[PDB]
Order: sequence, then C-alpha cells, then structure tokens
Amino acid sequence: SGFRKMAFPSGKVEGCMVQVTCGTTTLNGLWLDDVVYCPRHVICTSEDMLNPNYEDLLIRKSNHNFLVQAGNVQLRVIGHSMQNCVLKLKVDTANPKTPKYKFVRIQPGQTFSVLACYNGSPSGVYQCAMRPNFTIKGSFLNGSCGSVGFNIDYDCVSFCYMHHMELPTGVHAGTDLEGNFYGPFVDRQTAQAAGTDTTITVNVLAWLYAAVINGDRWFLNRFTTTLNDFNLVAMKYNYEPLTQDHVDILGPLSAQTGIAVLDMCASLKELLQNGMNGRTILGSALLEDEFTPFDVVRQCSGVTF
Amino acid sequence: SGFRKMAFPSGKVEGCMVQVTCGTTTLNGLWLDDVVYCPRHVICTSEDMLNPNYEDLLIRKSNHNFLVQAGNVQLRVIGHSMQNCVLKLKVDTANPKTPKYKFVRIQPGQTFSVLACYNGSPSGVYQCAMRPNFTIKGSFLNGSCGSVGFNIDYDCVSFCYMHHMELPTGVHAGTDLEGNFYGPFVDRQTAQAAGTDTTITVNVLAWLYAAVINGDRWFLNRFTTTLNDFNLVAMKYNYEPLTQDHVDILGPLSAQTGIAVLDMCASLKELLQNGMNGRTILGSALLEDEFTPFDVVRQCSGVTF
Ligand SMILES: CC(=O)/C=C/[C@H](C[C@@H]1CCNC1=O)NC(=O)[C@@H]1[C@@H]2[C@H](CN1C(=O)[C@@H](NC(=O)NC(C)(C)C)C(C)(C)C)C2(C)C
Ligand SMILES: CC(=O)/C=C/[C@H](C[C@@H]1CCNC1=O)NC(=O)[C@@H]1[C@@H]2[C@H](CN1C(=O)[C@@H](NC(=O)NC(C)(C)C)C(C)(C)C)C2(C)C
Repeated sequence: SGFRKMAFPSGKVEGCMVQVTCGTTTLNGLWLDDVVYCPRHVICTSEDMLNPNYEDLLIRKSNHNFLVQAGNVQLRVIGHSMQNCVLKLKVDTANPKTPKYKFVRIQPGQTFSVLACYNGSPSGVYQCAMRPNFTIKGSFLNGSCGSVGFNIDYDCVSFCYMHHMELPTGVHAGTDLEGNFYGPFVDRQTAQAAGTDTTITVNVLAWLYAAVINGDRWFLNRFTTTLNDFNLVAMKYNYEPLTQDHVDILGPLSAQTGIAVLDMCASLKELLQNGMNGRTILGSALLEDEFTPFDVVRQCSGVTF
Repeated sequence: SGFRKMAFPSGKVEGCMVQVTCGTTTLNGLWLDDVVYCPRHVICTSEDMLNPNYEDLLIRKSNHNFLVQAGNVQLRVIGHSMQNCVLKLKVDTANPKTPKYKFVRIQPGQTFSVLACYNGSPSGVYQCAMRPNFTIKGSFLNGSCGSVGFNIDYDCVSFCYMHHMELPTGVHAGTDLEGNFYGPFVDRQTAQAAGTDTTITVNVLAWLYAAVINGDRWFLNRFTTTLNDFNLVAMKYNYEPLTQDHVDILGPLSAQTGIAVLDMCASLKELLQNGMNGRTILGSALLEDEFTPFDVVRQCSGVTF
C-alpha cells in the first residue's frame, strides 16, 4: 500500500538525449534512429526570439552549423529540415539505444513523465498532467528546452511532449514531437495568455478511489446522485464536466471497490460543497487531479515495463 | 521556474534489476559486477516468515536452488552467502551495465529515489525521505521487495535502501545494502511498532527558500528570532530541533536569497503558531518536509548527472 506521485522509469529515454548547439544557443535534442529532434529556436539568438522568422534563419544555416554531441561523441549532421516548431537533424549514425517508440498527441487530462535535461544530460524525472488549458505545471530552467515527456507501455515509449517555453505563474508550454504546440501558443517572446484552467474531474474521482483502496474512507457518504446533478455542482467549482465516457473509464476502479461512480460523485459533491474540515485524503489537504484512472490502477496493481 | 517533487533518472539502476526466485517466493535483486543482492526472506515460504530461522533455511539451499533471471536470460549461481538481512548470490557473469556505485547508509532527513520493481522489471520511480523514525512513506505491493533506493552524484550511484516490509498506515521499512535495517525493525511477520515520527525542520526551511526563489513570498515577516527561541516553538509542534549544522547547510540558499536562516525561522514560527489561513505555498496547503537543502539547490540550479 501507499500512494505516491510516480514517474515512469526513464532509462529508455535517457539513452536518447543529446546536446544540440547552433551558434551560441544550446539545448537538448532527442536522438532516435538517425534523426535528432529539437526545438527550432536553437537557431535563434536571444534577440531573434523576440520576433523570429525561423524559415529565414534556417536557410542561412548549413548542416555543419549544428553541433550535436551524444555524451563526449560528436554526431555528424548530414541533413536538416523544419517540421512546424521542431527541427529534424539527420545524423550519419543511428542511435543504438533507440527504444521501440511512437509519437502521440495526448489529450488534456492525460499524464506523462518529464525527463528534465540540461546540456543533453538528464537531471530529474517527474510526473505531469496536460492541463485543460494545454499547459503543464513543470519545473524547467534556462537550457531545459528539448526535454521530452513520455509514457511507457510494456516496451514502447510514447513520446508526447517537447519543452519550449514558460508562462506566468511557472506554467509551461511545448509541442508534440511533430512540432505542433499544445494550446494557442507560438514560439516567440511576446505577450501571450493561457486560457483559464479547470480541475480534471475524472482524475479527482480516480484519486478518491485510490484513497479507498488505501483505506482512507472517511469521505464516503450514504448518498447517490445523477450525472446531471453532479455536473451542475461541479461547474460552480470550476470542475470539468464528467461524461459517460469518463464513467466507463472509471469502471475498473468502481468494480474493484464496489463503489458505483455516481456514488463516488455524491461523495465528491459533498467535499466540494462543505470542504474537508481540516482533514486530509492520502496525506493531501487539497483534492488531487493529476492521477488518471490508469495511473491509479497501474500503481495499485504493479504494472511493469 | 516551477517546483516539483523530482526523482533521479533511473536508467543506471534499471540496468541492474533482476528477478530472484527460490522455491515459490519471487522478488527483486540488484546485480552489480558478479553479485546479486536481495532480501534474505526469498528463502522463506509465507509460513516461515511468521517466525523464520534464516541461517537454518539457508543451509538447506544450494546454489542451483536460486533462479536468477536478467530479462529473459538465466544467470547461473556459483556461490551464496548471507550478510545481515540480505543475500549475496555470486553469479558466473558480471553485469556489463554496472554503474560506478557505492553503498551508503543515509541519515534521517535525507532523501533518495526509489525504483519500484516487480518480477525484476521497473514499474515507476519516486522520491522518498528517510523519516526521523527510520521509515519511509513509499508505494509498495506484494512482490516489490528488493526494490532499491538511491542517489546519483555525477556518474556515481549511491545505493542506500533495499525494501523489505510494510508497517501500519502504509509506511515502509528496509535495510541498507549491507543488510542492516534502518530503525528498530526485524524481518519477521510479528508485531513491531515504529517510533513517533517528527517533522524535518531543516527541510521545511529549505522548501520555504524554494518558495521565495519561485516568487511565493507572502509568508515572509519582518522579524528575526534566536535559534533557542525557535526551537522552543518547534518542539511544541513536533518539529526536530534545528542545529547550527543545519544552519550552515542552509547557507547557500540563505546567501542566494539574502534571507538569513534565523529570519526564515521567524517566518516559519509564525506559520506554525497561526497556520496558513487557507493560503498555499508552492501549491501546497501543508508545509512540506521531504526536500533537502541540496534537493532545492539542485532543482533550482539544474544539476545534471
Ligand atoms: C535554449 C533553451 O534551452 C530554451 C528553453 C526555455 C525554457 C524556459 C526558460 C525559463 N523556464 C522555461 O521553461 N525557453 C525559452 O526561453 C523560451 C524561448 C523564447 C522565450 N522563452 C520563454 O520561455 C519566455 N517566456 C515568454 O516569453 N512567455 C510569454 C510568451 C510572454 C508568455 C521567458 C520565460 C524566457 C520569458 C522562446 C519562446 C522562443
Ligand atoms: C516477496 C516480496 O516481494 C516481499 C515484499 C513485501 C513488501 C510488502 C508487501 C505489502 N507491501 C509491502 O511493502 N514484504 C513482506 O511481505 C514482508 C515479509 C514478511 C511480512 N512482510 C510484511 O511486509 C508484513 N508486514 C508486517 O508484518 N508488519 C509488522 C511487522 C506487523 C509491522 C505484511 C505487510 C505482509 C503484513 C516479512 C517481514 C519477512
């Protein structure tokens, strides 16, 4: 028992991280087979980033302008191209440590692990959720761009996020591995606002099931509710609507505990309307929404990779 | 910016995990050079664990009784011995993925990463603190024994914890890699109590500095305090005494922010005496004590490995 915010093992991704330097800008790249993926602003000076024309900057670069280092080994660049907001550098050596992998575009509410890197070297790993407003609450400093986020399923790494920028209140934004931003953001240092964030209701419910499985049951009440009545209350407290798809996804946890989803909704409604009265759930004084139903099942059942 | 509970990259440790089976008991082992380390209760049936005589059980086992599998490869066992509560299985093949490593015995209040494993395969990574009562708040299921905890410094893995058991309220206990338990515990399924836990004061202070670095400053007051007066207040709220050694260790964070440690103590004292009044610090409604001063500096400065 116990319940912790748990990241995926990072070894398969660590073997893919490299350093990319162009001019005086250095960041991280992802080396898979004979291609290195990295954010396109590696070709910018800090002044260019205020208003960059990336297509124009790239045509003035040649293969040799890109210094790619995998540990202490320089990789020779033999081609380059831009796809949306990422650069693809073809190198003359395929990465022998390439895992089975896919590129995926995750949905808001889904979680992934972030391997934060500097100078092509990994510094730490942590779990994030894609917020409804298409940002993540990460931990990133200068030089962390090109750090990637990922999920693992058996042996296959699903890369879903590449880091590009920071927004007010220490919130982070980036792209999928095809270089398309999550959310209405562009890679330019100019005023841009994220939308209002909301609480991921299905994840809060998943975490309440995690609490019951761990024996923290004080918040279970004797009532049920309708899906429509629950969603009227959730709306007031800035919670996402709960859909029938969400109910079906919570099925395994509901079947394991014998607590119908609509009964857990009745308990969540009371917590929202009355607060926690100074009590905690799984050690937390606030409701947690960065565990998916699958995260809960994985941790409570011991899924390995 | 941003501040997250961050684990070390686990790749160097993943390459060392194996499965150990003896009779019908299976758990995890740590393969370094030509030795596999694992908890000695792998030689027990579930009935033996109620009151085991490990020395007697081991003399009835031969090398061939130990099935060690590294992925799909069986490793041939060519010798065995017991050191305190761990078994050392000599195998005929040295692990080619062995990192530079050391075995260390950590002190209460220090943090480490746990790589939770089942059947020799890694399932997730998370950061833990060794509590003052020599337990950790982990997440471990049946089959997780032999999972290890570690720190990384540059290229060197310092292994400090091997998992053995669970205590009431989902708290966990284990040994260093020489098989000596942290705390007054033994590897037997019989009534044993942990001591009262306390809050790690120097870590709370380190986390308040992390908050200031991230721009969460509302709790800074205009006062100072003496070390003696602070410790009189801390005692009432079940906080560890703050020592001059702790003050010196907080030096780098104090110098970075320009906030003397004794002034931060005055702010912590007010939080303890008055509460947070429904406000949060770094997103938390409770004071956090599982970040060391070094963890804060590492994350806020981008140390890599
Ligand atoms: C080389 C490398 O490794 C780069 C990685 C960092 C990660 C950053 C650093 C700090 N924490 C991170 O996560 N990316 C950048 O520096 C990006 C690149 C410039 C500006 N930028 C920002 O992030 C900016 N944000 C900003 O202008 N925000 C609004 C749009 C006004 C909302 C600043 C935080 C610098 C002001 C872009 C957008 C081309
Ligand atoms: C094969 C493998 O992989 C083993 C790993 C697990 C990890 C456990 C499982 C659940 N979560 C974990 O962390 N270890 C064990 O099962 C150990 C071994 C027996 C009993 N035991 C306990 O942990 C017990 N604790 C207990 O008796 N507690 C008091 C002393 C009364 C305080 C139970 C939780 C089973 C009751 C020991 C002590 C030789």
